[PDB]
Amino acid sequence: SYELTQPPSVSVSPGQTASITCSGDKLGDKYACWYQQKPGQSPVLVIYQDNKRPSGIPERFSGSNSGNTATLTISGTQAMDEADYYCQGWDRSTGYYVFGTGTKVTVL
Amino acid sequence: NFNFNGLTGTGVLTESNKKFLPFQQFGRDIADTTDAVRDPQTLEILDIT
Amino acid sequence: KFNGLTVLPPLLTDEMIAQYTSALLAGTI
Amino acid sequence: QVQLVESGGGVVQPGRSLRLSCAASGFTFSNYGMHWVRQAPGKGLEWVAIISFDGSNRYYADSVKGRFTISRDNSKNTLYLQMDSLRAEDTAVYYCAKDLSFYYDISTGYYPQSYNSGTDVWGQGTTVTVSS
Ligand SMILES: *[C@@H]1O[C@H](CO)[C@@H](O)[C@H](O)[C@H]1NC(C)=O
Repeated sequence: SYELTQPPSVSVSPGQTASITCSGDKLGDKYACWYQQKPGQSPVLVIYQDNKRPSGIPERFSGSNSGNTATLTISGTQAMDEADYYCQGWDRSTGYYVFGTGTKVTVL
Repeated sequence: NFNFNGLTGTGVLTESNKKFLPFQQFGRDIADTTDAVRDPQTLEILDIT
Repeated sequence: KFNGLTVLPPLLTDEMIAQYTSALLAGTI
Repeated sequence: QVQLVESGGGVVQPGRSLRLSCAASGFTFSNYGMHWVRQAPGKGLEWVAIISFDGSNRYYADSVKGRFTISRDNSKNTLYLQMDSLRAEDTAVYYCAKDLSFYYDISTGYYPQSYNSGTDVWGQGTTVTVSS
């Protein structure tokens, strides 16, 4: 069986660094991706290939992956960050594309 | 009688279980007779009988 | 099959030929 | 414009069937694989199924494997998901998502054999609810 675990929520102030983590036994052997889902709206891709950034996304978004943990990181929180972030382990050969439990970043 | 990208012939088409690789456009039998074809529109593989 | 060739079936099926040999065996024995 | 629009939502009794349709425009639909992703109320996203660019290869999640059946028509630029034996837990908003990386270029034959992981474009999503 497989499933990704993420913290329920993370609290951060504007300007402060926000560390958003996703963990799994085989997560680092696979390319992991992140999606930003505003309340009520569809997800928007933010990080893919564990460090890459889609065109048009602010450079202040960043991510990393290693071992059993994948981590999306925000250099500085801003008012647009109030949303839900979901991790996805990706592997075309195995047909493995499951999502994580998600985590609510809270701009206090 | 059909015409796929100019490959003209006669037969009865059928859903094919052959797993064409993406670059492969049509199939051939043990005797080099065309026995499958990729439909250029929907890209599904059709067995030619 | 595309090329206009057909393989016709034998008149005596393998079950009928096996009956003949068993008849020859039973008679001989 | 690269956009995906879903259609075919509604209310379904348990044990019935429903087929969603996702239309695609602004890009070569036949080049890219396609996903189905559902989000139940107050719950995280769950991947439903994937289909290759030509429909030869399909994979389903364990929750819907055997029941659902993903399919596509590359000539009409549309994606389908046949749901059968709908359960209470199937209540969710279903999105169709495009891959960031295309599997094969019909126009030029370009076959990279090495692809990115992201799914850049998502559809609006159509709600499906199971109840009586
Ligand atoms: C071919 O492409 C045109 C323009 O995108 C579209 O209007 C037409 O429906 C397509 N036909 C088929 C069947 O692929």
